[PDB]
Amino acid sequence: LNEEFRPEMLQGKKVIVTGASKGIGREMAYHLAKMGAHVVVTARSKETLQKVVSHCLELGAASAHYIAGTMEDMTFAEQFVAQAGKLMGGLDMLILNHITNTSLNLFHDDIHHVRKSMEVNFLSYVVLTVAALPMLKQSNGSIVVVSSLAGKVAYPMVAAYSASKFALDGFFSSIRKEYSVSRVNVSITLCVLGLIDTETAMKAVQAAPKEECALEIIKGGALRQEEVYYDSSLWTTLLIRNPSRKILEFLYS
Amino acid sequence: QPLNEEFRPEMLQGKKVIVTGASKGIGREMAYHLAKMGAHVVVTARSKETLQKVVSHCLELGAASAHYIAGTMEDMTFAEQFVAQAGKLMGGLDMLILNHITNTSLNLFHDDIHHVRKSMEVNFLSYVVLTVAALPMLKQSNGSIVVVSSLAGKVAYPMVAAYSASKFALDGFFSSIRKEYSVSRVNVSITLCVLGLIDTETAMKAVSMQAAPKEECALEIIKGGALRQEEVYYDSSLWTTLLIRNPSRKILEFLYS
Amino acid sequence: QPLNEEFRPEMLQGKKVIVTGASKGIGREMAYHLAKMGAHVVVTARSKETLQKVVSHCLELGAASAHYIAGTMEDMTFAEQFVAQAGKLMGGLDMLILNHITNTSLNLFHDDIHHVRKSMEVNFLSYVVLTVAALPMLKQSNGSIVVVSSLAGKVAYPMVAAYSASKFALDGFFSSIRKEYSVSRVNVSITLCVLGLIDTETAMKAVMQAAPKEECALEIIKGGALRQEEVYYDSSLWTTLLIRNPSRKILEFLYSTSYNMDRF
Amino acid sequence: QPLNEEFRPEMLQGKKVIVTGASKGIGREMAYHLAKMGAHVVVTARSKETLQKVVSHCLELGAASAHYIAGTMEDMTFAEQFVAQAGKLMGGLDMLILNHITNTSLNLFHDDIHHVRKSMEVNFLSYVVLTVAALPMLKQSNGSIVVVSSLAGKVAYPMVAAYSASKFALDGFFSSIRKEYSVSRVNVSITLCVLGLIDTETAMKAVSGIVHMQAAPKEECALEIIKGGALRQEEVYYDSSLWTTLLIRNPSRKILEFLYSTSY
Ligand SMILES: NC(=O)c1ccc[n+]([C@@H]2O[C@H](COP(=O)([O-])OP(=O)(O)OC[C@H]3O[C@@H](n4cnc5c(N)ncnc54)[C@H](OP(=O)(O)O)[C@@H]3O)[C@@H](O)[C@H]2O)c1
Ligand SMILES: NC(=O)c1ccc[n+]([C@@H]2O[C@H](COP(=O)([O-])OP(=O)(O)OC[C@H]3O[C@@H](n4cnc5c(N)ncnc54)[C@H](OP(=O)(O)O)[C@@H]3O)[C@@H](O)[C@H]2O)c1
Ligand SMILES: NC(=O)c1ccc[n+]([C@@H]2O[C@H](COP(=O)([O-])OP(=O)(O)OC[C@H]3O[C@@H](n4cnc5c(N)ncnc54)[C@H](OP(=O)(O)O)[C@@H]3O)[C@@H](O)[C@H]2O)c1
Ligand SMILES: NC(=O)c1ccc[n+]([C@@H]2O[C@H](COP(=O)([O-])OP(=O)(O)OC[C@H]3O[C@@H](n4cnc5c(N)ncnc54)[C@H](OP(=O)(O)O)[C@@H]3O)[C@@H](O)[C@H]2O)c1
Ligand SMILES: CC(C)n1c(-c2ccc(OC(F)(F)F)cc2)nnc1C1(c2ccc(F)cc2)CC1
Ligand SMILES: CC(C)n1c(-c2ccc(OC(F)(F)F)cc2)nnc1C1(c2ccc(F)cc2)CC1
Ligand SMILES: CC(C)n1c(-c2ccc(OC(F)(F)F)cc2)nnc1C1(c2ccc(F)cc2)CC1
Ligand SMILES: CC(C)n1c(-c2ccc(OC(F)(F)F)cc2)nnc1C1(c2ccc(F)cc2)CC1
Repeated sequence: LNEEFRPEMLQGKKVIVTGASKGIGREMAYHLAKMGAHVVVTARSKETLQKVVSHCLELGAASAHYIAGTMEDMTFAEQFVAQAGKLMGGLDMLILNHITNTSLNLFHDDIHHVRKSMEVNFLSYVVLTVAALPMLKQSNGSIVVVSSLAGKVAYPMVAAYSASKFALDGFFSSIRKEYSVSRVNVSITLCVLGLIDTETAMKAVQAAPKEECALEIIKGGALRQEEVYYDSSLWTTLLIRNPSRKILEFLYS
Repeated sequence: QPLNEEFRPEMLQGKKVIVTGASKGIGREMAYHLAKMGAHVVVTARSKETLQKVVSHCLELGAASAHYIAGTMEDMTFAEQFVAQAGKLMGGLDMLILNHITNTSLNLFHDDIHHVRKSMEVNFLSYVVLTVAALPMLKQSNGSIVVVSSLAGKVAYPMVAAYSASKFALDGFFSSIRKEYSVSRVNVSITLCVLGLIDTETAMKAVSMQAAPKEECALEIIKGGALRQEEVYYDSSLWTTLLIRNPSRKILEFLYS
Repeated sequence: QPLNEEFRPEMLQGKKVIVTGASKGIGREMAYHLAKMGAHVVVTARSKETLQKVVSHCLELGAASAHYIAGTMEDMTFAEQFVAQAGKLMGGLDMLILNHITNTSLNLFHDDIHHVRKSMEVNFLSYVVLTVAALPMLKQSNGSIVVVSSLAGKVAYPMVAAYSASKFALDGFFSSIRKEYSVSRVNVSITLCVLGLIDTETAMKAVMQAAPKEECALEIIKGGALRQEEVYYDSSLWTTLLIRNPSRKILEFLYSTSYNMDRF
Repeated sequence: QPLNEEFRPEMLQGKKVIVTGASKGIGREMAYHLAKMGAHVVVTARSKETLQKVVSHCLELGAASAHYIAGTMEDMTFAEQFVAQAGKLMGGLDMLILNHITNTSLNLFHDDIHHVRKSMEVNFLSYVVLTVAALPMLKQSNGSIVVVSSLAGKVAYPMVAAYSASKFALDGFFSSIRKEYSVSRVNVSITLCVLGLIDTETAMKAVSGIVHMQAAPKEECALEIIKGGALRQEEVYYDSSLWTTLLIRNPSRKILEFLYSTSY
């Protein structure tokens, strides 16, 4: 779009946010709440989710519902979309944000962490996406994929994490192109985040604030942007872009 | 850093070397080369018939030793054991050349989670099991790991999303450890190879542009692996190859580090 | 700070404008496009004969006005006096287009230092002199300066050392002041035009896949019209994509903070 | 193509090296280093008094030989005689270090066309004259030309427009002669040095209170330059900030030159 962002773009939209119990996903739920969308939030914490929702109503959500689950269950994820699109009567925006817990750790031989990472952080995203597609095609809707610097560049202590984040990129970019000719009109937004000041991130480890981070993710999705960047450093963000890649893609088109 | 000297076919003398996806296409030609350098190879794949026909031609091209195992890298259990049996069969390891990948066709993605899944299993996880399983031998031998990849593992392209994802995943993975090794003084070479269109039998079947030949490619893979190079590009197009590098990134990494 | 909406031929109507080396090639074309949009126009070059034709034909196409002043930009006194006189004739200036260059052939460089100096004098120095003479009137109309350059003014190419040197100089000097005008809040914009091969009798008589001079010109004009920092034009979308330098914009705007200009 | 293999100080022992603007800053430091390595040296600049101190220290320090010849590079005759004289004093030449610049100061540009002419004369054209005069010797020793430039000679920057024009000017000129040497098969390396703020007296004098970036150490600066020369590299990047030094090279350019290279 040629636009500038304004809060009202979300008013009355039917939004899904995953990994919505804490951290950025919640912040996003709240932002959407403030902007009066319909929101369905998911994560494992039944009792925390209910509270996020109540808060969403007080903020002025078109409506807010929760479905508790774990994205390790591919079945749960197919059915979550089904159910969620029932509570809202459709879907404008799918925000894929959840991750499985990991640690800063040297990879010796922790294979089961790699596999899990790949299922939670990447496969569930494909599944949610697949289930969310006919309705997003309905609303000429949007898919938002939360990633990180570590999905663009190498870092140590997070091989499993990066593998999966790098994977989102490969798969959704390629999918983006696909839609960019089947003239399927769903946007796909890949968010690349630097350190954000989330409880989990801070207790695991300069940090950018989560509140503004969430909104920047929502802005990028509403503006149908291809990629969103966000980091405590401006130095950081300018650089994350990759010109050499754009040319190559267009060259090979 | 890529051990500073121009290539030499001798580097591959008595070097104990596995090649996966070594039954046909590029995988085969990588083996052949290694043989004509007097290295001990162990090739794997499925078709044991065609794999027999591969070990043979190896020896009579001067391979120190050439054995084979036949299995499916869908089988993580299998792969883990293939690396032991192989290390027992050669009494060591200097080069691990992961190169196999499941079968895919050119297609719009739309519904096939099965495929996305199979691909992440055989293209990516398998490679991570072999590696883990090869780590002790490689640690003693101060050797090399080579991961084959593609243009589609660096840039976006339609019709092959399952694929690109698996390949994008390797980079993210192996570059991540590469650096872990660096801050562990761990002495293992990690080499990722970016290959544009290569003329292989199976690859050419379902593309019906510019085809770079299998020969120089496998050669190229090895050079890089021995040469201890971080990555190795190779497309039929010089024009592309130097921007298909990614200076943008080399910075930030080295920057944050 | 480029524009906030796209280009209409009417933006030049009754705009006062100078075109240099407008006695042929891209220059002559810029002039025609301009008359054809009803701008006032002063064109210059050494040859009075040919300039006469440019001027007449220019009236034929709807030029608010059209006149010339013949001279060599080898002469800074001319350069200086030429702008005043053209400024007087029109009652102002909205856009300056620096486009002339000295004659040049393809040769390996050996010892001809005279050619290097003249290249710098005519291609680069004069442009500066003209800018100096024109800025007061340009400040007045918030107009634009357009500097016509070449790929060989961003990348290295044999057979054109002197030529290339001067074009490099142009980018160097004018990019610097552009940023300079930025923070002294001068509202004159500067557009630098990076051109591949264009099919001008001279270019062609000299030298590969020429883009048409006719279009080049309009774009040049459009570029300056739309107050863009750079215009690229070449008969190869491919090249025009390889032309930009992201790194450079990056560190320009990184180091964009290492200074305060208040002693001024 | 830089010499595949790594630098050793002895690469310079016995080598006949001219260094210009070698009475202060980087230039002095270059003389010194070369002195340590046992090189023959001929420095030059305007103030002979200070040039004498340098010549002393180089001799004490171990030069195989060391002179100065004083003079202003405003005078092309001199620049040209110099080389002849320096060649005379060493029986040939292996490396030419082009380094001097005219005194200049952080200022907005206004109407100082002279400053702009002097800069092109001193920081650019003299380099060319000196080079022309050396080529014939350098040819004989398969020697090297070393040109000292700035980041202001790769990216725009305000307050240094005349300076910047002339440094840009060097890039376009020496980068095009560089190619020319490849094709004509001339074997003299040409090394362009792209520096950030170096901690020289003058420099520090000049940017203090107006600019606040990190100055790199002039001693190390000096040696990077010689190795770059000795290794026959095309560019030497040197800044305190290893960020900077990394995104400074332009690969689009290397590409574009390559395209239009082997495909004329
Ligand atoms: N924080 C940063 O510095 C940073 C940097 C770059 C990228 N990111 C991206 O930001 C996103 C979340 O960031 P964050 O830092 O805010 O993380 P976070 O606060 O810890 O929250 C992750 C969310 O996922 C839910 N979750 C965890 N395991 C799950 C599972 N198995 N199934 C379903 N839901 C699960 C968690 O809730 P439950 O435990 O209740 O299930 C939580 O709501 C991630 O995609 C991450 O990659 C963050
Ligand atoms: N060809 C190209 O243009 C191209 C381009 C970019 C990247 N690459 C990379 O080049 C590498 C080799 O590609 P290629 O074109 O040479 O492929 P190929 O000729 O079709 O060979 C695939 C190999 O993998 C083996 N394989 C197939 N399924 C397997 C399984 N389930 N478990 C274990 N091994 C299996 C095959 O042997 P069996 O079927 O008998 O088991 C065969 O040896 C691939 O990693 C690809 O990523 C190729
Ligand atoms: N055409 C290309 O392939 C190409 C490529 C890249 C950049 N460009 C740029 O585009 C611009 C125009 O090029 P062009 O091809 O149109 O050139 P052109 O047709 O030969 O025009 C040169 C103009 O400058 C004038 N001129 C020559 N010497 C002069 C002097 N000493 N003092 C004042 N004016 C003088 C000429 O008229 P008189 O001789 O009668 O005075 C003529 O009008 C130049 O800046 C060039 O660098 C062109
Ligand atoms: N230092 C930095 O922050 C920095 C940054 C980027 C690039 N550079 C480049 O590094 C090189 C050396 O810089 P620097 O900082 O060392 O400067 P500097 O200390 O001021 O060196 C100037 C030298 O040039 C000589 N010189 C001045 N005018 C001359 C003239 N008209 N004719 C002949 N020689 C003349 C000076 O001696 P006399 O006056 O007695 O002749 C002195 O030897 C320059 O090319 C500069 O562009 C420096
Ligand atoms: C390490 C952390 C800051 N990070 C990042 C991240 C990775 C690399 C970064 O810098 C660079 F890319 F340059 F390495 C910056 C942020 N992405 N997700 C994360 C999080 C994380 C990842 C893994 C982990 F074990 C603990 C936390 C989610 C916080
Ligand atoms: C599609 C093909 C050319 N390709 C590629 C590839 C190379 C360059 C490409 O261009 C671009 F750079 F844009 F990605 C795209 C894909 N990488 N592996 C492949 C192969 C392939 C992958 C998937 C498939 F279904 C059929 C073939 C392995 C031959
Ligand atoms: C040499 C010619 C092609 N050229 C160019 C030019 C443009 C792009 C070029 O390619 C590359 F990008 F590689 F520099 C090379 C030269 N710019 N002005 C010119 C002209 C020219 C300059 C010098 C000369 F001797 C003869 C003609 C002005 C016509
Ligand atoms: C301005 C200064 C830092 N500088 C530079 C320079 C280096 C990096 C710069 O940063 C960037 F280019 F990125 F803006 C800018 C200018 N190059 N030569 C210089 C010097 C200089 C040039 C001109 C002047 F007026 C005063 C000092 C020789 C010291």
